[PDB]
This record gives sequence, C-alpha cells and structure tokens, in this order.
Amino acid sequence: KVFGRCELAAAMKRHGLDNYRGYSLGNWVCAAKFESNFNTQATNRNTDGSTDYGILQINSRWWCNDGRTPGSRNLCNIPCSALLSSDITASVNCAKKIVSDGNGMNAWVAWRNRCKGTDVQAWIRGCRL
Ligand SMILES: [Cl-]
Ligand SMILES: [Cl-]
Ligand SMILES: [Cl-]
Ligand SMILES: [Cs+]
Ligand SMILES: [Cs+]
Ligand SMILES: [Cs+]
Ligand SMILES: [Cs+]
Ligand SMILES: [Cs+]
Ligand SMILES: [Cs+]
Ligand SMILES: [Cs+]
Ligand SMILES: [Cs+]
Ligand SMILES: [Cs+]
Ligand SMILES: [Cs+]
Ligand SMILES: [Cs+]
Ligand SMILES: [Cs+]
Ligand SMILES: [Cs+]
Ligand SMILES: [Cs+]
Ligand SMILES: [Cs+]
Repeated sequence: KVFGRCELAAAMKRHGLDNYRGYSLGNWVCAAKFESNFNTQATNRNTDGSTDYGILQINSRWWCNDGRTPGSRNLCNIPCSALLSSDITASVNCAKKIVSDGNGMNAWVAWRNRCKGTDVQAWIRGCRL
C-alpha cells in the first residue's frame, strides 16, 4: 500500500511513534518518505547482500528474517515479509527497537542525511491527526 502523508502520520500516531524516544512524528514521516516514498511494499537489496523492507526499510542483517542473509539475527523476531504488510504494526514495533539501539534515528542513514536538523514539522503540516 502507498500511504498518503497525513494518512501515514495518523497511523504512526495510532501506533505510538509520535515522540517515541523523543522523535516527533515529523521525523518518522520524513524518514518514511525518503526510505520508501510511503510504499509498504518497498524492498531494496544492500551491497552486503542483506535487504531492506517496508515503509522504513528495515534490514535483514539485524532485524528481520529473510532466509537469504548469512550471519543475521532477527532481533525483531519477525519474517521480513511481515514488514511489507498494509498494516504498519510490525514495521512500527520493529522501528521502536531500532531507534532504541543506541544511535537513535541515525540508524536510518537517509534520516541523518535528509531529515535530521530540517523542518520536519512540514511533514505533518495540515494533518488532522
Ligand atoms: Cl508527500
Ligand atoms: Cl539461514
Ligand atoms: Cl536520541
Ligand atoms: Cs509515544
Ligand atoms: Cs506526542
Ligand atoms: Cs532504489
Ligand atoms: Cs540497490
Ligand atoms: Cs538499500
Ligand atoms: Cs541502504
Ligand atoms: Cs534503503
Ligand atoms: Cs536464518
Ligand atoms: Cs540468520
Ligand atoms: Cs531472534
Ligand atoms: Cs514480533
Ligand atoms: Cs546496542
Ligand atoms: Cs548500536
Ligand atoms: Cs544502518
Ligand atoms: Cs539545518
């Protein structure tokens, strides 16, 4: 599913992302935009052979199981396919773990390069919420 921005913001809010570990909802929406363009079915293979899945491009090296990533851990205890669901619960639950791992949202390189320090509130501007 391709979410609308206000639509996604609300679903993130519904699932407790808003200001989770101190990251305003704008941050999570901005990260989603640049990771997946709000597409739950997004996949992208990494140079190291792992693959990133879903709205927030969660990687199969550490977080989810895909069966083809040697050395990986499945720390979210989830098949990577569950991260492509139209329901964002699994992605959200797994992102809470990631953002708690010690480096905050810097875990998402695109966040650091494209959202960090910017006017992230624009991403939720006008949204009912
Ligand atoms: Cl947009
Ligand atoms: Cl294996
Ligand atoms: Cl932090
Ligand atoms: Cs919260
Ligand atoms: Cs909040
Ligand atoms: Cs790409
Ligand atoms: Cs790629
Ligand atoms: Cs990637
Ligand atoms: Cs990547
Ligand atoms: Cs990515
Ligand atoms: Cs495995
Ligand atoms: Cs593994
Ligand atoms: Cs595990
Ligand atoms: Cs789980
Ligand atoms: Cs850690
Ligand atoms: Cs870490
Ligand atoms: Cs990373
Ligand atoms: Cs800035």
